[PDB]
Amino acid sequence: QDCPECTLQENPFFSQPGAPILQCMGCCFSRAYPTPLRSKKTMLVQKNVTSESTCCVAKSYNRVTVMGGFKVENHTACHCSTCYYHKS
Amino acid sequence: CTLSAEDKAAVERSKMIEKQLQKDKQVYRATHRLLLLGADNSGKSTIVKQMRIYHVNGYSEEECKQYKAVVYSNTIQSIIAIIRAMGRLKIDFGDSARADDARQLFVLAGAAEEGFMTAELAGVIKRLWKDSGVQACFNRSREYQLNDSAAYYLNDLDRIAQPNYIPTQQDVLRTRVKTSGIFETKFQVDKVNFHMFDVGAQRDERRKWIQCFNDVTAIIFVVDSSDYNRLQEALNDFKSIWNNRWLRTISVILFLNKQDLLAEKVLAGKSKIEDYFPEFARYTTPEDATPEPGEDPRVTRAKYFIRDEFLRISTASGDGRHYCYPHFTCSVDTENARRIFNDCRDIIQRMHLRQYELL
Amino acid sequence: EPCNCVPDGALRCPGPTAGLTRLSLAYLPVKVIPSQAFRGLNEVIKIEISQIDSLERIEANAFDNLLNLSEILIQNTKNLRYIEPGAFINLPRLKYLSICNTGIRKFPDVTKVFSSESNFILEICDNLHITTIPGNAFQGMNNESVTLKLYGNGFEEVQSHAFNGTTLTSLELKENVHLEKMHNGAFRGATGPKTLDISSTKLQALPSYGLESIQRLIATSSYSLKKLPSRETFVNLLEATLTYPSHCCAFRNLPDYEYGFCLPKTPRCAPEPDAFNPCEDIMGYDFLRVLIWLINILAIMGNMTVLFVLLTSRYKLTVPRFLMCNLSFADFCMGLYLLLIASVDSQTKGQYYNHAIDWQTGSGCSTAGFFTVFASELSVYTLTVITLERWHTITYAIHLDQKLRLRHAILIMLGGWLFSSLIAMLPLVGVSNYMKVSICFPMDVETTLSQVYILTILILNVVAFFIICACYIKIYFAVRNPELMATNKDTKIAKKMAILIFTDFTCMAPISFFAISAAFKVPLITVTNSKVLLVLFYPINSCANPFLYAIFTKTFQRDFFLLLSKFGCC
Amino acid sequence: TASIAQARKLVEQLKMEANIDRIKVSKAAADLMAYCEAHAKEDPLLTPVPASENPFR
Amino acid sequence: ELDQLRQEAEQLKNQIRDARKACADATLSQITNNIDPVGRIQMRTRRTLRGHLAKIYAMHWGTDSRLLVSASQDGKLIIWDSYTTNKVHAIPLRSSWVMTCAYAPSGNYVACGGLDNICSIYNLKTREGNVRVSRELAGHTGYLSCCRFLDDNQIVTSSGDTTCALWDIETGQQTTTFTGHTGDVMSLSLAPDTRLFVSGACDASAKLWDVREGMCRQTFTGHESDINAICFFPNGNAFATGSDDATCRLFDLRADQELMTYSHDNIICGITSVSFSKSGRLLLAGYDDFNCNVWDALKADRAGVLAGHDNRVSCLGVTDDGMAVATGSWDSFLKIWN
Amino acid sequence: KEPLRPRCRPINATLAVEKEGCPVCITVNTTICAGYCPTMTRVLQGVLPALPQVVCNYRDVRFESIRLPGCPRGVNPVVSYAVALSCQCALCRRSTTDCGGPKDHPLTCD
Repeated sequence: QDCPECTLQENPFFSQPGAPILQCMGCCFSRAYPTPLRSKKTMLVQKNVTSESTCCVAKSYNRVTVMGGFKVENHTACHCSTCYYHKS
Repeated sequence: CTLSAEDKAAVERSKMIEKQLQKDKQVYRATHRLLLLGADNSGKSTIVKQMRIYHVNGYSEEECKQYKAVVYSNTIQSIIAIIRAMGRLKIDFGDSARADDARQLFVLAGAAEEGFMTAELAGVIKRLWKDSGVQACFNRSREYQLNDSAAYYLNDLDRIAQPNYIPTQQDVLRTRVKTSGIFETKFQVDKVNFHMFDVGAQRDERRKWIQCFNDVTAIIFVVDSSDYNRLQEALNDFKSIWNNRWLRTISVILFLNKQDLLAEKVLAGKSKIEDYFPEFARYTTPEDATPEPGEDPRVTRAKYFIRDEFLRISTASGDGRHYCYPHFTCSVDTENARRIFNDCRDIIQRMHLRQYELL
Repeated sequence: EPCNCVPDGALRCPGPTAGLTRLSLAYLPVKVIPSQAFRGLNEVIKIEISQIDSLERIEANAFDNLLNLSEILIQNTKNLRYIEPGAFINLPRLKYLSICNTGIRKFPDVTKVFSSESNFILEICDNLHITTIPGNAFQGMNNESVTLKLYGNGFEEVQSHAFNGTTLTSLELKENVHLEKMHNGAFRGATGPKTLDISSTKLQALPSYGLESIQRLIATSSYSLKKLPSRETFVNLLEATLTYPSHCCAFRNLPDYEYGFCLPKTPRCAPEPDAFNPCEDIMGYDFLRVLIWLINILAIMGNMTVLFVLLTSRYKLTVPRFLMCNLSFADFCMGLYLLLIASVDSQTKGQYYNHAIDWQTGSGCSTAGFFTVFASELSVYTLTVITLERWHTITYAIHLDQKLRLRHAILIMLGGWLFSSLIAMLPLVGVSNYMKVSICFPMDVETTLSQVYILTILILNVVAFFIICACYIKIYFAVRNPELMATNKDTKIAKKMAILIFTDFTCMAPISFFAISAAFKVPLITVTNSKVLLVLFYPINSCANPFLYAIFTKTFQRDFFLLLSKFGCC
Repeated sequence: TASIAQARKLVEQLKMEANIDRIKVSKAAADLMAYCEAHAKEDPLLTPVPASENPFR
Repeated sequence: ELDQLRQEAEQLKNQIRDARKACADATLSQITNNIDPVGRIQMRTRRTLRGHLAKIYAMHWGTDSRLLVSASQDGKLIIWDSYTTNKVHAIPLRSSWVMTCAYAPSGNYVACGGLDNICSIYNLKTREGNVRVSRELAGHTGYLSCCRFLDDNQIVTSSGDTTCALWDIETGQQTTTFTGHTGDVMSLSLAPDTRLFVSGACDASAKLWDVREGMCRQTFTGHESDINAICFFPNGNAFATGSDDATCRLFDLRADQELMTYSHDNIICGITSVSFSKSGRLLLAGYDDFNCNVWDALKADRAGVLAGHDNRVSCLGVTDDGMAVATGSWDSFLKIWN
Repeated sequence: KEPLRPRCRPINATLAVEKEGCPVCITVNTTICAGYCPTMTRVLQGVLPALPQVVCNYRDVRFESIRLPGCPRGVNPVVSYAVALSCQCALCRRSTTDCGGPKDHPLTCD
């Protein structure tokens, strides 16, 4: 598709003039497959589906100042390693 | 429950009596009690005669049994009276044969029956009556206490001795025709039991016997409209009965008998009502009058004036509690039964509505 | 089976002494993890323990001085029935710590982490074997703000001072089936949480304290949450979701990414209350609080007086007397139901929303609805049978043989009583639930059977009224005569009949029309509007029939006078 | 006539009734008082009796 | 001219009144003031038979104080037993209306009559068991008023045509006639001595008649209204009669004058029944209202108030031995008091 | 779809189906929902709630069974597999599966 890859991008609304805010986003691919016999026996609870999730997250962030006194962090690098808020 | 043998028999007898009286009550509640009042010249005899042709089925099983018992008792009494007269006369006229005397003595001893007369007694009485001496003694002792129908009973003793005898209504009335004071009669209208109480042949003291008649559904009052002079007595009697304390709660029905006689009398032009009732001249025909075609205006005016006076005297007090239902009476038509049935239905409906708070 | 994992994974050991950027234990046949076996490695950035069925226990101080490590993930613990406390310690750069699918029956200590990260996220799930959360378990875990997501936690209860000396951002406790009960002192020393998720928690009630700082709350599918805290308590509340539609109306009143500092002017709640259950008390008007009480008092007093007069009569019983006694009993039942409804409203005066669920779900509402149906049906049947027997005894007055007796009327009365009982008990069976409307009325018309039943009841009532009117007209025609007619008596009878018919016409016609309109799914008036009719038009019979029937009766007056004389008040 | 006969009968009845004797009221009073006193003890209505001895329990 | 006869009658009446006044000194109330009046008497119902169907017109007690006879205007004559409150037999009658009842000393014969002039006699010891008319005593020109079995052979009855006659069962004829009276006769009473009996006339004049004398003996006009009931003192030396004016009076065969007046300002309804106690110390009478009262002859003061009947008391009777007293009302319920 | 960065759609992948009581492992063709869906991270923290990230998964699945050849006795020789005809990216329920960190485990029988 046309979704941007895992790289830093300017803040759509938090990019103050003279200092664009860097945000981390991407289109990292993910793969899933049915749980095999070994996978099924490795889970205490009954699970009939296994999925692997990979998300583009910022490797590191710096301290930045936003308008109105709100404290925000500016991303410095982007990579696809794992996910934090994927679970719901 | 537990009870003794004598106690059980007594309880069984009491239960049987209770069942019998309940059965009697079932019929009693269905019968409407009505009382008839009228003067000697009021024509009440003609009024009862008209309805007599439509008696209640002629006779009933209980009524038939009662009539048979009464006839047997009357025959026994007549035989006893004849025997007493023969034995107490100047000459001891005995029976033609000793067998007849023995039969008469046995019948006198057997007169203590509970209402049923054996055929042997009837045959003995008939045989004795055939004797010339017995007939002569009876004729010579006609002034004794023997029943007036003794000759009829002796002549009809042959039919009475037969089983399941059915005496005629006239014969039953004659047997019960005495100084009783009550002339009971039965008639059915719309399959409804109706009683009528003809009261008379006694002292004219209504303050002594009207007391018990407070349960009568309605009281029929009949007066002859032909007699102008008798009105004052009729008016006084009506006022007295209307104000009666015991009868101040029962409605009345008025019949104006002798309509044809009144029409004939007023046709002569004498107009004697004016002298008796001076207010008749100032009276006027009500706007609601519906005289029949061909009727003379004077007769209709007099009848309506009489009806208005009767209504006015009745409306003196207690109008709501009980009403008045006057009707033109003529003993030439059978419509009187329908009129009285309609009046009874109306008064029953009014009484029912009184306790339902609709009036 | 054979595996290509970098660690040796032999001799029942994990082989942690292996250089790898991201440690993994997928399909690793390791059952015992040596204590402090992760030392000597610094190239590892993240540690993942998944797809390890052979794992049974973890040694204490497993991850110590793991400065390089920042995220730890534990999942698929088939036999992890025990975890040594203090496994995680000395993790200044710790960011996320997730433990899922663990059968450990002991809560793993996390206060020794001493993480210095700006935002620390801890996730616990599938903790079926977990008994309860130890007290002060999260105290000192992170100096900065720490977010805890205990989704699907099996803890039975929360110890006092569970979160103290820490700034909690969010507290997710969804799918907490065993967390139905919790102490109110859990947040005695926690500045928050800002957002809470108690969906499917089945919590009996929320803590009194600590809700002031809560901004958002999630209580989806919270059937056990039949009560809510004080409205003024949620001063900072801005948006929340409540399972019960009625509870959402509590926040209606007052005491996206571009929004920024801007916040909604009024709280937002969903789902909105249903139309059949308007956000109001039993009485929607101030004056109804007194009019209803006065009407109920008058009706109950009249019914009691009539019952006392009739039951103490020493005269022979009559069919009209028995019918009047039954009507008085029906009026007494209706008055008792109205009094119970008024008492319930008074008890929950000013807090209708809080107790709406309990009142509408308890046996009280069902009993009130049953009484309301039964009394009305019995009164209607008594009135129509009275009219029918009056017509029969007036039309055939002369035929005394064909007259009703007590023994014959008892059978008809018993049949009518059984029919009314079945009619009232059918909705309790499930034909039409009485919980649809807060006034305990069978308003469940969605089902075709219920709508058909309501239409049949309305048609039966209309037919009974029409039959009564026809009988009265026939009585009037029969009584009237062409010649032997009295103007005064006829006028009095006509006026009595007119008042008798109208006293029920202008009590049944509006209610019947409203019921017919509601049956066809075309509500002409709202529930609040219908409340006025139900409180003003319904009790007309209970307040008019006794006075108009027994009070204005010669026999009743005589009985009352005799009773007064016997009591000494001659 | 009938009136004359009725008057004669009434006069005869009055004359017959006027020939009756009279007794002192005091003697009758004493006799009645003595009879009442003698028969007072045999009056269940005047003197209450126990329900055991009463045959109408 | 009847002027001489009227003057002679007036002179005789004046002489009789003067003699009565001279022979009378004071009322018994002053003499009875030395005796303490009887206290309140409490009466509780013991038996109540609802088997009676129609209104009760008359009732008579039994000589043995075991069986009581009741009659109804509907036409059913049924006898009850006080001990068991159970009917023994039912006697249908050809005339529905009844106004009198009787019970022979031996209890073998029972007679009743009403508005119809034909009187009937019934036996309780019939050979076939079923009761039937033994004979007929018709011929009266007036309605039957009251009856009383003086003995098992002779019966004295009252007729509505101001005439009283004595009939014999064996002969069935008026052996003695008492037509020499003015006004109708309502009730009859038999004193302890059967030789003399007192008849209560419809007017205010009370006449005493003898079985053999055939003529009146004493005439008392103390009443102010019609007399409907009369009772005789057990000793036979006095009798009491009720009046429609509620002014009950007591008459003595020796004093031949009124003795006491039992009336109250609040009592408007008259007296329809009268009965004395075994010793006569207490008198029981029924008024036109639905409440019965007990009067003290010696004290002339109220003893108690009884309101066990919802209608007028048709008649009242007292047993010879005073075992119990029963009052019959116009309703279909009979109340027994003890 | 485009050969690069394919969306979350079913693919003709191979999955191994086996049971604990049946040591024999059988691999058959099955539909596996794989691909990429848009994702983003909140630009601000401490003010607004974190935005959940959609993960490719299967929405509708069909149950298929195959014969078990000579599996050990004492257990039911029935194997059930899920085949998805449509795939979409959405949040994964906690009890629905064990979605989490990637594993890259082989899809065959070891």
